Amino acid sequence: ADCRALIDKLKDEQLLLELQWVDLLDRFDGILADAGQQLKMLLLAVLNFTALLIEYSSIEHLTTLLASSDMQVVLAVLNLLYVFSKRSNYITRLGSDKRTPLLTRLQHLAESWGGKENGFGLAECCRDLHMMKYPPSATTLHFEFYIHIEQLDKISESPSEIMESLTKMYSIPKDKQMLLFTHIRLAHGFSNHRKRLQAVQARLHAISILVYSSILYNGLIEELVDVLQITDKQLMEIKAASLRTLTSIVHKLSSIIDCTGTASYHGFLPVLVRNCIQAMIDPSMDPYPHQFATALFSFLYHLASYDAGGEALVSCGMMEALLKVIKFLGDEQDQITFVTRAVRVVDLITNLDMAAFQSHSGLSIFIYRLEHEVDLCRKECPFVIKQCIPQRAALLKSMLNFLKKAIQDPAFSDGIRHVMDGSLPTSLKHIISNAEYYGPSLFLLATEVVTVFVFQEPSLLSSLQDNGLTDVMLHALLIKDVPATREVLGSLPNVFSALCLNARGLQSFVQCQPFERLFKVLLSPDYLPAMRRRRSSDPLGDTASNLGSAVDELMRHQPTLKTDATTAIIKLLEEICNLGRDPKYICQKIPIPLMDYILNVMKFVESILSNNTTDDHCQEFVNQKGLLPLVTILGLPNLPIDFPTSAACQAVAGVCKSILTLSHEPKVLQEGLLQLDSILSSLEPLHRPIESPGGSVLLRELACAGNVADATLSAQATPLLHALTAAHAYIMMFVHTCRVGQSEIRSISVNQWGSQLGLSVLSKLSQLYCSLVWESTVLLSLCTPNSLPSGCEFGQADMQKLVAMAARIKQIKPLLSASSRLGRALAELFGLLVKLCVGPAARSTASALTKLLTKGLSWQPPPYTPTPRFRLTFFICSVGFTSPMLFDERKYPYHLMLQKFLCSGGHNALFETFNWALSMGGKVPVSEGLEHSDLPDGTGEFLDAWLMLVEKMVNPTTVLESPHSLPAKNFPQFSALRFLVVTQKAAFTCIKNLWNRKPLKVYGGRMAESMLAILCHILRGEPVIREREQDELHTFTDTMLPGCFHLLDELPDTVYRVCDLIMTAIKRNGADYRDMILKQVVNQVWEAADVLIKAALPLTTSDTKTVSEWISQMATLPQASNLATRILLLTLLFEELKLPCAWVVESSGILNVLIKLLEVVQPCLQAAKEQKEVQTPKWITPVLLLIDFYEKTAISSKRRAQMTKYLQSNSNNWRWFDDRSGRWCSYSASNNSTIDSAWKSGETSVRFTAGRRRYTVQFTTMVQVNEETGNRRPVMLTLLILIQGLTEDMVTVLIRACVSMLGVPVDPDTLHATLRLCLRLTRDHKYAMMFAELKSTRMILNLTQSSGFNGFTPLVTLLLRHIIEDPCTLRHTMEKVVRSAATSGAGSTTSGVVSGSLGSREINYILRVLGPAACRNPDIFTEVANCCI
Amino acid sequence: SKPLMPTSTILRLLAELVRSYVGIATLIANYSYTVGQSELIKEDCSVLAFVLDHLLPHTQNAEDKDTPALARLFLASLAAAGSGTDAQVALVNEVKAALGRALAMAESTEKHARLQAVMCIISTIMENNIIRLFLKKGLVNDLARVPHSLDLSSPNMANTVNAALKPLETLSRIVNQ
Repeated sequence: ADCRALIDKLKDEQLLLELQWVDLLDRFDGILADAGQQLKMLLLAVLNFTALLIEYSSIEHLTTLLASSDMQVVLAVLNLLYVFSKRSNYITRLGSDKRTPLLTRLQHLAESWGGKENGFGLAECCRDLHMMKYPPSATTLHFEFYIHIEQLDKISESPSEIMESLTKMYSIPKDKQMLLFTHIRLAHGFSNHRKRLQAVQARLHAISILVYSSILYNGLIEELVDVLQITDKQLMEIKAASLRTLTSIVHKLSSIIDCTGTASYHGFLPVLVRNCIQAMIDPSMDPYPHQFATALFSFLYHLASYDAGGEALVSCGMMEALLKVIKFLGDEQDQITFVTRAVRVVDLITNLDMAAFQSHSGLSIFIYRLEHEVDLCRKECPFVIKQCIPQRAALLKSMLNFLKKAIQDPAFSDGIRHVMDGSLPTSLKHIISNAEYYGPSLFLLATEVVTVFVFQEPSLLSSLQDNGLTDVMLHALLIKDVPATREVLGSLPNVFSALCLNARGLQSFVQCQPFERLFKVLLSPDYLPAMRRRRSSDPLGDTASNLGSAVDELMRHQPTLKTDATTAIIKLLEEICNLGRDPKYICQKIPIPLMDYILNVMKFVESILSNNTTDDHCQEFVNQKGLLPLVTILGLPNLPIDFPTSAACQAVAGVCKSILTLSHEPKVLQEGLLQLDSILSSLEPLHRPIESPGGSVLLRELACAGNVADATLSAQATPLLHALTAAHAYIMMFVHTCRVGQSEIRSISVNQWGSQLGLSVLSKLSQLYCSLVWESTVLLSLCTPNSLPSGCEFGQADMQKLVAMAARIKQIKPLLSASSRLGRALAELFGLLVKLCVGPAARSTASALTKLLTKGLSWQPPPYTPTPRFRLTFFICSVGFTSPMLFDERKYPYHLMLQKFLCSGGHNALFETFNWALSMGGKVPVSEGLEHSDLPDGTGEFLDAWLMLVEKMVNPTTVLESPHSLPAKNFPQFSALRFLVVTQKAAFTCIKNLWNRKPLKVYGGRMAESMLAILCHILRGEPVIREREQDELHTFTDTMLPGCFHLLDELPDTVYRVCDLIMTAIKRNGADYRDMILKQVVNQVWEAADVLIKAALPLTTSDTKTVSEWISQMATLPQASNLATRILLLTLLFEELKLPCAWVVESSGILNVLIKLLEVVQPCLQAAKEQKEVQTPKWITPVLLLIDFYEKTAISSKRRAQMTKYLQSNSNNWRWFDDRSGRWCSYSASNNSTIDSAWKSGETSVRFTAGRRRYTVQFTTMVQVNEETGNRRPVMLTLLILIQGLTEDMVTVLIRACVSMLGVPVDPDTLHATLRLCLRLTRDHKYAMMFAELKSTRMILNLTQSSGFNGFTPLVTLLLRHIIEDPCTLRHTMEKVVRSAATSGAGSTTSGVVSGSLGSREINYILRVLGPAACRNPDIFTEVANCCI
Repeated sequence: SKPLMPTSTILRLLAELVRSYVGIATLIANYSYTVGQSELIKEDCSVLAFVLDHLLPHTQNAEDKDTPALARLFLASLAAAGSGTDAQVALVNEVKAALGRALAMAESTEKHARLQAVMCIISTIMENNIIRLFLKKGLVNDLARVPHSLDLSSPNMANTVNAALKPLETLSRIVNQ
């Protein structure tokens, strides 16, 4: 527009800017970066125009431009920064790279001169005063950080070079010579009037900027008001600066008011305002400058915006002068702008007083001015239903906002009837009739003024009908094009809510087919910019949703309209079908924006149908056949391939779900199933293979599509790909309607899927699923770079038509994605259908779904396959698919599905796929397959998935305990017990066929871990299932250890599952088997350790390198790989079997061997630290952890033994603590016997019921929790294989080894284990002393973050405390602890009330709190508690 | 490569061993460094003196970020721990000496950081035997003399005077209430 013309004109430049964006602002920023380093006037013109551009990269230059000798540019830069800070927070948000240098230059300009009290008042700075009535210190420099200059005249030349000469003559503080330059240029200025006025003006600007973003003082307001009083009249720019400063200072207000005098009619500011107004009105009296008058009316606006100022403007009666303005002012652009300013002030004032406005007939003045401005537009645009100058449009806008506000305000409710018998409707009639001459927001204000009036006085709608304003609105909002903007669209239904209000209005509204016109908006590209989401953070279709909710509110007010609204909705859908059906349109991301239409229409329909949740619109819509046009939108030929994943398809699905969940109507599903069955019946050629050496049908339909540049964009070029992506959209709708928790909607869904049509669809979907897994895996086999296929022309014949590799890949990728995304949606659908089926027709739905599972597991390719990998990749996803369908999240099965999966098949096929995968089709037996060299590449990945499924299938703790059980009752009754019998029997043989063979390259440790989990479940289960072949599991548990240790050599991480298998074999078998296991593990450790003891004999003869080889030999010998798992296994076994394994570790003496090994590796590690190439033997942490738990166990066994020695084993009274009464009340005898028996078993928790309340005891904490409330209460037991533990000569060797491993920073986890062991050992001060005498606190302080771990500082603090706590200091600290805990009724995690006096103070509970102190040292704790309690 | 026990952690550790064990605070109070024992040591000086002078003051360049908060914790613990008068008296005497030392220091941001950090430690300590000692040693009068030992034009001077007013207000209140 004319801005662009001005740009081209400019690109004499300064002459054009004197007459008056990116590259013009860039040339300006250029000369800014140039000038600050026939020029100055160019800079000044650039600024004077740019200070208009910002008002509708330079900054770092402008800051330097303040360093000017000619103040004109300083003023102009400041004026620009004021325009900025005035309008937007652009300089406030900036970073401190230059915001502070700027604001500091501004501060040095702004800072005070001493005011009146020192003779530097602004009034005196503006009056001449002869230059001899100012303080003699004015023409004087006094700059300190020391410079003082008596007078500046004997060197009046070159003030910038004066400052630079001071730079050379003195070392001025760096980056603050600016305060010198501003002082020096001031002292040059003050000699003369213009330069003093320019300093005043610069200071006033700088103030104002510093407040829009120490400067302010008591005299500043008074000075400014005296600047405003000065009547030499050559100061109006300084008066305008003073007003703009007062404005900034509003953002002291009572002082501003007291000085200016606004609280009374006579007063300087009110009189000045009235003289300005009178000079503006009457032509004879010359007019006050535009800038000054604008500063006056901006000050009045900002003052009115605050209650104290609006109340002052009441008090002085400015409404009378401002209504004088709005009545008598002329038509010229500046006068219009003063009128709109006066209007906005009369608005602010009427937001707190009406009486003045009403008494001054202000509503008649406003209406007359609206008539006059509309009459001046009437000359330009006389049309009325039977461009506007921006300033006049802003006047009209502010004045219509006032009239709307007044209508919504009392003090007009008496009399507002006489608004619409004025001229007003004749001028609204013109704005409404000319929404293209007048702006759309002005046309909006006009229709909203009518709407708000009709809602205040619905009676006078008859008058508005009699004069045809409503009949003009209808024509302007229906028949003439609606202006395409959010606010207009959002309001049309509220307008119609008014115009319908008289019944005559309703008749007239429905006469002219309103919704055929109103809804055309949703299918029109002209209104898509109105429909686009604003701010990119409001919803998709937010504006069509608002529009729909407004049409809902409209026709819930006016029910007669419901039928025509839903008829026009259905015509929208039928037209979207037209736009999607015929070939001539093509969806753009002839192009038509169909997907945006479908999103906008669906948010509209959703709002209408679902707004009130009264199911009157859903019923009307469904009974008028709208569900056919709705559900057809999914199948539209010319919709894109990426439609089904789009928000428009999710919108259609959401409208279907809304109709289903509101109306409870099956018809949405019935129609979706009819159309899906129609689409599935079209693509049966996808099911039929090539029947020759051939690849994908999708690639033989693509390649044979001639040479069309994009076949996939045409529904005739690629019919199967577009039927795929229609079926996909329907399937995503069935997903959305299955994701429903109303049992009723679940029931009618299941009744539909169980139908003859439901099962016809579900059969065709199952055959489609297997076809799409085939096609997707073939296509990926063809996009693979001639690696997967066996050098065969399997699908090459069609890639030769298609086509140097990418040219073929990028044509297939739409096929691969269209087929893989559909498969995933089918799988999601079948999972949801299983969920709905489980929780009569459900039984047929489940039947068809288990027939799909059987089909997938027994599927065999066509006999033209080049490699078994296509079958192994089919089987892996069939298995990964059958898992979600047989088992829930949390791994519990669905017993209906397990029943049908067993009887129909898929169990025999599941295990046949294992046999097939190992035997390779019978080529090799299964027992030799796994270890065969030529086993297919994906046979480990299949077996990982198969084993992960069978682990779920075998587990009795989920298969018997599943929430999803069938009920108890013609049909064969299911037993999960016989299911587990047959499943464990079938799985065991296959695992046999994998038990000991060497593992696969990838997926061998996951295979092993799931295989061990299967064995665990079988071994635990046969004890429980024989309750309701045993010798095979017997002989297995006998011979399994050779395989377990093979797994520990190959795949160490399985050791946790090998421990769990060994523990279940032990709990099946006797101690005679526990001993055999533990002694065999210990013999493995023994020989592996003694060979490492022989691996570290000092290397005297040098035959081996003795440096790199020996240091890394300790860590890399095979023996050193074995120990890291043989020890770790033994430790896990120890943790379960606490005392048998302790007694074996004692009686074998292995602990001496491990201590000797820890000692003997220290020379090796030390030499490695001296090589600076330490590489820690991983076996050290198992050994330290084993020793740790050996001495943990022995401590504890002695304590438990002497606890047993003090208890009668019969009817040990357990008691629960009543904090309220303070009583250790006994349990019932049955509870006591249960708790005691289960404590004696060493169970962590015991369950019992009292009063039907559920109690549980936790012996970790000795707490009874009430299971209903979660209330935790303390409990006690009422009192009335000896593991020697580590001997002194072992502990001494361990302490030295742990200190040496701290010296050489072995590893984080190894330091953690060695410090844990030191922490247990040093609790005896003798060993704490040993640990501190070996200089370990220096090593600990020297440790680097490379040798640190999460627990380091806690653990080190405890160790240092163990060194500090000698018998006496520990005694004194225990005294402190006992006294503190006994004196203060400490709280606990046992609901012991804080500062209680019964519960918090019982000896039997306090001793439980002090338990950590008793463990720290029991002897000292006795001595202290006897002496201090 | 950074140390795993930074001086911050060592300070928190010592604060804990003071708060638990009576003798540790007295041992720390009497322990003193020796010339050329470390790069930072110029002459025989107490650990409390080093914590007050080199570790407690905020400085703009990190070595460990939170050394000052934990030297403040350490000195707080060494106060709260009753330890008769062995620990509290040496703490107070050393704070008085470090105050006089920093006031005699040449005008520098080093002077203002030392001073402000000592005011912060007197304020944290003060938040009753410590107050008895501060009165007997005339610490309040040495705080009041603070501006005599400032250049009153310094850009730091108001912040260091505010800091010195903070314990003066609390102490004058606790006395005269």
